[PDB]
Amino acid sequence: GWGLIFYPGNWPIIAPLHVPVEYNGMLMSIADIQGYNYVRTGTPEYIRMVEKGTLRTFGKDVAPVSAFFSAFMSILIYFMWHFIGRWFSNERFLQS
Amino acid sequence: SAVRSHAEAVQVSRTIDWMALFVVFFVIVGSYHIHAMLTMGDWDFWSDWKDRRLWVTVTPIVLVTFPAAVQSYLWERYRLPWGATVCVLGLLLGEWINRYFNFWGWTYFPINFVFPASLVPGAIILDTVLMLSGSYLFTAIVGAMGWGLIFYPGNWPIIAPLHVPVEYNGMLMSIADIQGYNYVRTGTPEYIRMVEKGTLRTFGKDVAPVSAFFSAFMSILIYFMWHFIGRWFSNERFLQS
Amino acid sequence: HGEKSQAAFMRMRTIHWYDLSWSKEKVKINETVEIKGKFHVFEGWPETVDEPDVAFLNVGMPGPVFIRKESYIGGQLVPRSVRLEIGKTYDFRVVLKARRPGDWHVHTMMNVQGGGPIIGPGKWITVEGSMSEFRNPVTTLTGQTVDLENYNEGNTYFWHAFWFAIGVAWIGYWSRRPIFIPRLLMVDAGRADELVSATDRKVAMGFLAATILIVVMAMSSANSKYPITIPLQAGTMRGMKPLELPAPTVSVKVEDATYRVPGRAMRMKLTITNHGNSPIRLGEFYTASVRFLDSDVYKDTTGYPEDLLAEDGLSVSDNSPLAPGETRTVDVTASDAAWEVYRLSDIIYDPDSRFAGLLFFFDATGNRQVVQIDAPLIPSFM
Amino acid sequence: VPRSVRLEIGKTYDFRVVLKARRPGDWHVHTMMNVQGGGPIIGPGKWITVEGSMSEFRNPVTTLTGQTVDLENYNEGNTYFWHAFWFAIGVAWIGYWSRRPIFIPRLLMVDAGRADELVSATDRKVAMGFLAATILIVVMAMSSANSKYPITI
Amino acid sequence: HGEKSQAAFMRMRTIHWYDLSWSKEKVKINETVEIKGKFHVFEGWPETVDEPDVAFLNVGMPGPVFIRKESYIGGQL
Amino acid sequence: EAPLLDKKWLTFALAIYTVFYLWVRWYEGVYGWSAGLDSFAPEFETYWMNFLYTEIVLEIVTASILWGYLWKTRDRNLAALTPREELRRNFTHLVWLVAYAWAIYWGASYFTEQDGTWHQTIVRDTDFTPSHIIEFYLSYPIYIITGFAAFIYAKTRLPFFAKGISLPYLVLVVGPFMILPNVGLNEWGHTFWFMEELFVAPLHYGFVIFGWLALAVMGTLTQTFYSFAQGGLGQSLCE
Ligand SMILES: CCCCCCC/C=C/CCCCCCCC(=O)OC[C@H](COP(=O)(O)OCCN)OC(=O)CCCCCCCCCCCCCCC
Ligand SMILES: CCCCCCC/C=C/CCCCCCCC(=O)OC[C@H](COP(=O)(O)OCCN)OC(=O)CCCCCCCCCCCCCCC
Ligand SMILES: CCCCCCC/C=C/CCCCCCCC(=O)OC[C@H](COP(=O)(O)OCCN)OC(=O)CCCCCCCCCCCCCCC
Ligand SMILES: CCCCCCC/C=C\CCCCCCCC(=O)OC[C@H](COP(=O)(O)OCCN)OC(=O)CCCCCCCCCCCCCCC
Ligand SMILES: CCCCCCC/C=C\CCCCCCCC(=O)OC[C@H](COP(=O)(O)OCCN)OC(=O)CCCCCCCCCCCCCCC
Ligand SMILES: CCCCCCC/C=C\CCCCCCCC(=O)OC[C@H](COP(=O)(O)OCCN)OC(=O)CCCCCCCCCCCCCCC
Ligand SMILES: CCCCCCC/C=C\CCCCCCCC(=O)OC[C@H](COP(=O)(O)OCCN)OC(=O)CCCCCCCCCCCCCCC
Ligand SMILES: CCCCCCC/C=C\CCCCCCCC(=O)OC[C@H](COP(=O)(O)OCCN)OC(=O)CCCCCCCCCCCCCCC
Ligand SMILES: CCCCCCC/C=C\CCCCCCCC(=O)OC[C@H](COP(=O)(O)OCCN)OC(=O)CCCCCCCCCCCCCCC
Ligand SMILES: CCCCCCC/C=C\CCCCCCCC(=O)OC[C@H](COP(=O)(O)OCCN)OC(=O)CCCCCCCCCCCCCCC
Ligand SMILES: CCCCCCC/C=C\CCCCCCCC(=O)OC[C@H](COP(=O)(O)OCCN)OC(=O)CCCCCCCCCCCCCCC
Ligand SMILES: CCCCCCC/C=C\CCCCCCCC(=O)OC[C@H](COP(=O)(O)OCCN)OC(=O)CCCCCCCCCCCCCCC
Ligand SMILES: CCCCCCC/C=C\CCCCCCCC(=O)OC[C@H](COP(=O)(O)OCCN)OC(=O)CCCCCCCCCCCCCCC
Ligand SMILES: [Cu+2]
Ligand SMILES: [Cu+2]
Ligand SMILES: [Cu+2]
Ligand SMILES: [Cu+2]
Ligand SMILES: [Cu+2]
Repeated sequence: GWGLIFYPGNWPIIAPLHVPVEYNGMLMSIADIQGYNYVRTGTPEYIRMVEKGTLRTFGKDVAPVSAFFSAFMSILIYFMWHFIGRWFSNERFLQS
Repeated sequence: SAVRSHAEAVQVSRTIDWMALFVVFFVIVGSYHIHAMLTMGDWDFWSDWKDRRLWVTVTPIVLVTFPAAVQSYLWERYRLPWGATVCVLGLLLGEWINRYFNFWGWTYFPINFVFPASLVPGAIILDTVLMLSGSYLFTAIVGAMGWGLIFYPGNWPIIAPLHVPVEYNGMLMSIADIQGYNYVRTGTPEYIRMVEKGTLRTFGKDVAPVSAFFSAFMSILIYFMWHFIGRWFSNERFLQS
Repeated sequence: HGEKSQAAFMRMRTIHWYDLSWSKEKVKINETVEIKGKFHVFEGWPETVDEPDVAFLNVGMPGPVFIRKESYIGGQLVPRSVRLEIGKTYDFRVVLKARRPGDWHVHTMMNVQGGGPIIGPGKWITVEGSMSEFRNPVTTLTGQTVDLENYNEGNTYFWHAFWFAIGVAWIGYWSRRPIFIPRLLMVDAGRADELVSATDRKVAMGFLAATILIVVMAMSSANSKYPITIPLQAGTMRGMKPLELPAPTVSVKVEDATYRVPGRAMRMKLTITNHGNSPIRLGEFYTASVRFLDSDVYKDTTGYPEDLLAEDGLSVSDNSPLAPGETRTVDVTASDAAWEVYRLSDIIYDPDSRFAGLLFFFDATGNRQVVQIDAPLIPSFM
Repeated sequence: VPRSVRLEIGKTYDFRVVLKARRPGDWHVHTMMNVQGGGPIIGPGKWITVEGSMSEFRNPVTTLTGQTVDLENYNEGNTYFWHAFWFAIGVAWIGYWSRRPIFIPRLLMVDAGRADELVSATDRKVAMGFLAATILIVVMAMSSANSKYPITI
Repeated sequence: HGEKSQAAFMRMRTIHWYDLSWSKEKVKINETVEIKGKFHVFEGWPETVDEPDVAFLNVGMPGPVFIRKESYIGGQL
Repeated sequence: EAPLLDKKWLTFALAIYTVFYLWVRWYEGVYGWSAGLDSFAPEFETYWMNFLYTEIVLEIVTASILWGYLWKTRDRNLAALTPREELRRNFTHLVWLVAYAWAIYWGASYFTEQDGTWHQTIVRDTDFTPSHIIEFYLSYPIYIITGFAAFIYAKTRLPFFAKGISLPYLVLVVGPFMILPNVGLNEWGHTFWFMEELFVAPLHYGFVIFGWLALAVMGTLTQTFYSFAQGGLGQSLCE
């Protein structure tokens, strides 16, 4: 649930930022125009790890596949960090 | 009492033996087959992937995993020395069933192009070494050396007729190479095959022995680790939450 | 099959397959079909696809319904992966041999390492006959002619059955006794040493020695039977000869390119300059395997897959002879159900709304010039 | 060139950059080429003076849907509202349990073996209601956002 | 020494060394010997060898029996 | 005085899986070519998406009904269980384990390599290929249901397994279940990470890892044997 609910929970916030715009002859997003206009001198455009399309990308399945992969890895990480915290909760005393 | 006589107890024990053999065999088939295919199945599917460098190196190292654990359980608890043999037999049975009924029965790939690799001699060597020595360290070292080294000589009688040179359309080709060329794998282009292509540091006819010895050493390491992995997997623990 | 689900811009911006021919539409078993054509590598190669430094020419079909007898790139046989350069055009030829009967959709494809599949136009081919009649004769350098359908099958069966039987015998030797419960109780009780006898040790020694000796003898016999063997032949073949084509005496600039999102068409404003070659006229726009043609200027006679051929899908505001030198700005409209059927309208889901394609110009004498266009594609919603 | 580009070694390129003044003051402005796997390549810097007030800056953008917006304040209120709403929900969830003794008595009760007495049926019903309300609110908010903005890229 | 054991096709398909000259055949200690020639890079470079984007001109000998006073590729040290 | 081992139940456990999966293979052969190749076509819809929906609904209903029935009819008082009835229940649990092993073979071994074959002969177009529909969404849920049912029966009928949650049984039963969520990684592996149809790619190591958990069966087996022997069978057999 934690993996799956992340994107639907944030969609009401980022939805108005994905309205298409014809900016200087090129199709742009409102978030894309925000990144373009407000210059990040230390953060060029090539650094952003965003989807750019693959020849193995299928018919409108990017977000659900990402959500399910995130949920599975969340299961794994929760299982490991439960025991990590169990170790962190030890009440031990040392003599040296 | 549960049983009324000693003969009834013996018969019940024999029935349990058969049923538990079925359960162990087919659970091993499922798990070992999924592990084996998703670790080394591209070399095992096609005859033109059976090279001297990558196939010989990779296959025994990844396939020595389950026999180590199953031996560590069976020999320790029942003195049954057939763990490696049963693992290899189950993997071979599953692979052959898939090749005959799916690779050939569905997509009509010729059987001589899609056949698995022989693995019984290595399992036999491992099992006999474990039974005769009785110690897991000596078994690990010597049996894994034998398991790594015997893989390619055991399979050579099968793949030897497929390496006869042919002058195909002006280019030198192998029979396995022509098999891969003619029978089109739409989802498996030619560049994917991890086969030896020659290096400037490749020496005078030492590819296969070097690959075999490297595979034997890594087989020693993997057997040593998976023995303890199986020892953990054999724990009889109960949880309260 | 498999292209409709690929991103529209990736299909538009990778490889363009132009004039193609199929020798036959219906073939019998063991008969050969030849597919020839040209493919152009787009200059604006997508960044998520690796450059075609390692590329393989492949045939897309649901299996070995055909066997690829040979494949040539630029007149050179290409059984291995090859290296292609961005922005160059190459001839390709593929000769296939019919193996299984039925109707098969056959495509020419370029598999690119670090990129994935690039499928070209697919054609329906009918194979009539029986699969039992298919033969694959190959003559070796040792003077032996073999049939690849059944060659070495019996040897593989024999060896696998032999080793499986040996393993089964090894298991069954121990399986004649109580297996699980009594042995477990004896081991727990400390009587493990009673579960293995001297005869069992001798049997294990014999099994090990026999296995090693049989492996050695089998290797020696195989070496004697086949004293001449070579390793698997692999590698990437460089130095592919590209086409040296006439540069287009025609210059085309894309002012604007738009598509209605509901939409089954695409519209573009183009400025065209004729640099000689007599009065010319646009006859065809090729986008992603889809060819929009202007019936009055050009007609296909190559049996181009009809699902991808729009005989009157090109509407040019003014398609009159463009006198050499004339610079006319025209509004072209490419319309066809293939736009929606081949999911080219799904460019609305693409993280890159830019298109690329080919324009074909014909003069009075019929000479053809190919112009390459690329632009961003703007969706229209109002 | 709103995106990253590919440059060839040994070639010369014209470049043009049009900037719009936003904040007053004296600013040293440089043209630079950020290169992936290389780092920054800064060019000559020039001092430019901007006079006025930052409150006068406007960034109008016209969308393909026929709407003209100002990028300085667009979608600000929606983000504030949603973040405050979810933060308030989390605070309420914590404060429902925070009305009782928190750390020491509960720890002693758990150590004593009376953990089952620390959660009642009403608490279970409240947790079920919280979970159901969270899921339903997320679904309804996604549906409403889709209805409000049916065209997205 | 070390070429006979290298794959024949790798030796055939990498670099070709054409007209070469050695200034002297017998030298004394502290005397200099010049080896000049031309080398051509084969167009069909093998795929298992990386492209010579980073290449070093070296002298093959059983050790510092000589010292490489200088080396020039195209007249440039 | 019913026989200790019910041969009819074991025969049914083998035969139902055998017949159902043979029919599934026949369906794959008949409709995997005419309709399964193209995913954006109506015949593909009516012949595979309907199959997927029906199999998902039936799997959910069957799992719910079977698990609820097994948990509802649990033996409230296991102290009065006679040794003969305990041995009969042990044999029934062994039949359940046989069914679980058969389902595991059908799912993890047969259809997984069939999926490998399918991916090596065609170009992948969707996540819901007929091979994916049969393998990920039919056989895996079936063996998950069988394993959960076997675990519940062992916990609710055998006093040996009723004293707590068996760790080896839990690992053997839940471990392979994690293969089903891991399919998402597989999809994320093929659509974004790896552009090639390579079966040895790391994106499949998840499967592999959870396959290792099936080895827990050995530990479970040991417990089963003790559950068979603590009732007096071991004492009579040792004589
Ligand atoms: C967050 C990283 C965890 C670090 C590992 C956990 C600490 C080590 C545990 C095992 C050995 C010590 C015994 C039990 C622990 C607690 C501990 O150190 O107790 C004192 C013992 C001596 O006590 P004793 O009565 O004689 O018997 C052993 C106690 N179980 O010291 C030792 O055994 C050796 C020194 C302890 C280790 C150093 C302190 C660890 C704290 C982190 C160091 C900083 C690194 C992080 C910075 C980013
Ligand atoms: C195959 C992967 C192995 C997973 C790791 C082994 C399990 C964990 C062991 C240590 C903590 C638990 C105690 C001993 C085990 C067995 C176990 O979980 O016993 C119950 C205990 C409570 O028992 P206790 O009498 O109070 O004392 C502890 C028992 N030694 O639970 C716990 O301690 C916490 C929950 C157990 C962990 C979850 C189940 C693990 C099964 C795998 C989960 C699925 C992941 C794989 C899917 C692909
Ligand atoms: C109760 C039986 C004992 C328990 C073990 C199960 C053994 C059962 C075997 C069934 C044999 C009949 C198969 C023919 C189907 C008979 C069948 O279904 O035929 C139709 C399809 C073909 O349909 P199509 O595709 O539309 O046709 C066009 C292209 N052929 O063929 C097949 O399905 C045949 C190939 C696959 C058959 C499966 C293999 C047999 C299963 C073995 C299971 C492993 C058991 C291990 C035991 C050691
Ligand atoms: C579980 C309780 C039942 C409730 C329903 C469950 C979820 C919904 C539908 C089930 C039917 C399956 C088909 C999906 C609708 C199918 C669906 O709606 O797909 C939408 C898009 C496809 O977009 P498009 O091509 O433009 O559309 C045309 C498709 N021919 O795909 C996706 O979103 C991909 C699916 C999401 C990735 C998850 C795949 C599952 C992986 C297995 C692990 C996860 C499962 C958890 C195990 C416990
Ligand atoms: C798997 C377990 C079954 C229950 C969950 C249902 C499974 C299917 C989808 C949920 C994953 C998140 C949505 C993305 C899917 C994958 C999916 O369907 O993605 C398409 C769009 C995203 O597309 P885009 O290109 O970004 O454009 C925006 C258009 N909305 O999301 C959706 O359509 C959302 C689908 C469902 C949203 C409701 C989420 C509620 C369910 C998850 C919580 C479950 C926790 C249960 C508690 C016990
Ligand atoms: C990403 C993968 C999941 C994360 C891994 C952790 C998940 C759960 C279990 C795995 C390891 C932790 C279990 C605790 C050890 C197991 C544990 O709980 O204690 C072992 C003993 C306890 O100390 P002791 O009393 O002195 O020794 C006598 C036995 N009681 O540790 C030691 O002896 C020293 C080693 C302990 C190191 C554990 C540190 C935990 C890791 C913190 C690092 C951050 C997390 C990294 C993962 C990203
Ligand atoms: C051990 C009991 C004694 C029995 C003999 C042992 C094995 C055979 C010969 C021993 C003599 C050594 C020279 C080999 C014949 C040497 C030999 O036959 O080499 C064949 C090829 C060479 O082919 P070529 O150049 O065309 O031939 C001309 C060579 N000038 O090399 C190889 O196959 C390479 C050797 C195989 C790689 C293993 C090297 C050893 C690494 C050490 C670890 C393994 C040792 C285990 C430690 C316990
Ligand atoms: C190292 C321990 C000593 C005992 C083993 C002998 C060591 C040397 C070689 C064996 C490794 C496999 C063969 C490849 C070598 C390395 C080697 O010699 O490779 C050359 C050819 C392979 O060349 P190719 O290009 O593929 O062409 C085929 C020509 N045969 O193999 C051989 O000549 C085979 C050599 C020996 C085969 C007999 C194997 C039996 C020994 C191994 C089992 C030992 C287990 C003992 C049990 C306790
Ligand atoms: C590739 C490298 C070789 C593989 C590694 C394994 C080889 C042998 C030993 C190394 C680790 C396992 C030894 C057992 C731990 C050591 C072990 O056997 O038990 C430690 C305890 C046992 O549980 P307990 O009774 O509750 O704790 C009190 C102490 N008895 O585990 C724990 O407490 C939890 C952690 C146990 C995790 C071990 C899982 C084994 C790994 C399975 C994964 C698959 C294999 C991965 C390797 C590829
Ligand atoms: C697929 C083909 C299948 C091959 C089947 C091979 C047969 C396998 C096992 C036979 C088990 C007989 C065990 C008898 C002990 C039964 C046994 O132990 O009898 C007491 C004898 C007494 O013999 P003795 O005379 O007093 O002392 C020895 C010298 N006289 O002890 C023993 O130690 C007898 C040892 C005999 C072991 C024979 C096993 C050898 C099997 C090798 C098979 C080769 C593979 C096939 C080659 C093509
Ligand atoms: C930012 C906005 C903040 C939202 C604040 C929401 C309020 C949160 C919690 C209220 C706690 C009341 C607990 C009363 C139990 C107090 C309680 O337990 O009372 C005994 C009742 C007896 O009821 P009964 O009639 O005998 O049996 C049920 C049918 N008649 O038991 C219960 O089980 C009562 C359960 C009531 C639980 C209500 C909690 C629901 C809260 C959902 C909030 C939705 C979020 C906002 C939507 C926009
Ligand atoms: C005709 C073939 C042979 C007979 C068929 C019965 C099975 C074969 C042999 C053993 C019994 C033979 C005599 C039985 C006579 C009568 C009969 O059919 O008995 C079997 C069960 C009764 O189970 P029982 O009370 O434990 O007692 C069995 C011992 N005789 O019948 C039922 O009606 C089923 C019991 C209720 C549980 C239903 C399970 C949930 C069903 C929903 C679907 C589940 C999921 C589906 C998959 C996704
Ligand atoms: C916990 C699970 C970990 C995995 C362990 C099981 C094996 C699984 C995968 C790797 C098997 C090799 C075949 C590739 C399939 C796994 C796979 O798909 O590998 C792809 C690469 C080739 O493509 P690529 O573009 O290079 O992609 C890199 C992704 N790994 O294969 C390779 O093998 C090359 C990658 C480098 C890894 C070399 C193999 C390991 C060499 C030995 C060191 C490791 C320790 C060994 C033990 C001593
Ligand atoms: Cu097709
Ligand atoms: Cu082009
Ligand atoms: Cu020399
Ligand atoms: Cu040269
Ligand atoms: Cu996969």
